[PDB]
Amino acid sequence: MQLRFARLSEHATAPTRGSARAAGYDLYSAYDYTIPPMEKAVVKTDIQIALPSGCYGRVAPRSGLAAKHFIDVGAGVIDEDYRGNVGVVLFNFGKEKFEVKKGDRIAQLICERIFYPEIEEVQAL
Amino acid sequence: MQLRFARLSEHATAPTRGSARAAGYDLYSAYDYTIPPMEKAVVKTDIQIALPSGCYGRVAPRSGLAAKHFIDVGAGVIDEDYRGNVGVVLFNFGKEKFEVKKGDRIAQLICERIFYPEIEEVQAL
Amino acid sequence: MQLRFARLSEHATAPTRGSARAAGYDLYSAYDYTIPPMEKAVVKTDIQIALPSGCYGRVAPRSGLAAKHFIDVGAGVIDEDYRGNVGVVLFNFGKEKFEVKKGDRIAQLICERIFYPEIEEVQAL
Ligand SMILES: CC(C)(CCCOCn1ccc(=O)[nH]c1=O)NS(=O)(=O)c1ccccc1
Ligand SMILES: CC(C)(CCCOCn1ccc(=O)[nH]c1=O)NS(=O)(=O)c1ccccc1
Ligand SMILES: CC(C)(CCCOCn1ccc(=O)[nH]c1=O)NS(=O)(=O)c1ccccc1
Ligand SMILES: [Mg+2]
Ligand SMILES: [Mg+2]
Ligand SMILES: [Mg+2]
Ligand SMILES: [Mg+2]
Ligand SMILES: [Mg+2]
Ligand SMILES: [Mg+2]
Repeated sequence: MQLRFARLSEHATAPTRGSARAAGYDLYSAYDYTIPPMEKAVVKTDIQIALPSGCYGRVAPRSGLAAKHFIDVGAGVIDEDYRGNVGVVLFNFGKEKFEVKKGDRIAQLICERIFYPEIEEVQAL
Repeated sequence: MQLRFARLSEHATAPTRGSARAAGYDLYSAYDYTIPPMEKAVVKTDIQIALPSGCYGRVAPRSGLAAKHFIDVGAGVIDEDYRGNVGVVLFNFGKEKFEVKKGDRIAQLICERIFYPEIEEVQAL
Repeated sequence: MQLRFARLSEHATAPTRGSARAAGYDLYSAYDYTIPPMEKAVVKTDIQIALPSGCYGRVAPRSGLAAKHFIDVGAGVIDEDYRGNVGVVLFNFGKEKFEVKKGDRIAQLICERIFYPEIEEVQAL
């Protein structure tokens, strides 16, 4: 039932959630990145996570980066069994480069509840 | 279990959902906006919402605006305890300006079920 | 319940999920498409789906197409009662054209659990 994580390097920061009813934990960059205009980057967090059973982890955008700096998050579907280093794919749609520094919050991680259905083909629904 | 909302000005339109089984309620703009090509705008609904317990409110794209006009929704994670004016971050990736008129539907609001886990750091998963 | 689907033409490919704990089933293009830089396309799968009760179907990005080729998915909210041809709205934000060949996996379908709340207006929350 808890979200567990481990730091893969000392550059990682433990994810935080200030409000008890916020949808997501903050994810912090482990490194500095410069993302030119209309360009993408995979920002490494250097953490691995073990999500609660019954959800996947969605890497979702922070609201202020989106509205103020035209930053979006691509990809974003972390499967329940993924134990690698969590990467945030950021898209910079703004006309200026966007700087990430180590320790900056750059996305949030949401435990999205889903079904894992078996699939069946039929002739017509 | 219901979704409650209040109008913050008389320009607001109550969200609607025509089908009992549609994923989202329609969100309507409270104002006119002109969003140039490759630009973004924060479109105010002038409503506040109180989402049902156990979900967050995802502001998600309308399907036709995306396929027909290349409009996408940025940000989009409204925490369950957010009581301010609901804003829709629209991105216009088309080659022509996109007009929003007051009263237009410009996104949909989905009650996405999530866990709110506690977090635990371990040395290694 | 299960996810049922039917092929609407012989060009469709049954969706697949390699891992038991992957969040989504891969969706396959039924046709070739060439998506120029900064353009979008509606890629038809020629399948119809019947999603389990209690979810909508989100068309979500494949992680590799996003990080390696700057491909994103627009629209993406398939209501639980939709019985038409599933279309994937791909956005190519890359500097080079992106080729979809028939039979290529171009998105994933996630059964995102949601509430279907009734709506109530109040004077102020
Ligand atoms: C094996 C792949 C496809 C996925 C590896 C990461 O899988 C987990 N995962 C999935 C989505 C995501 O956004 N972040 C993340 O950490 N490699 S990659 O294309 O280079 C890529 C790296 C980081 C983030 C997204 C994609
Ligand atoms: C305090 C902030 C970060 C968020 C205030 C709104 O938070 C609730 N919220 C969150 C996501 C969203 O898409 N819409 C919304 O109404 N301010 S802002 O950057 O200007 C911004 C306003 C509207 C939408 C997105 C961002
Ligand atoms: C009636 C419409 C609005 C929606 C018809 C498809 O509704 C189901 N649906 C919804 C979201 C989605 O991404 N794919 C999909 O198949 N027509 S359309 O704008 O041309 C469009 C077609 C395919 C995908 C997105 C949009
Ligand atoms: Mg170092
Ligand atoms: Mg700023
Ligand atoms: Mg997006
Ligand atoms: Mg139109
Ligand atoms: Mg969800
Ligand atoms: Mg490739």
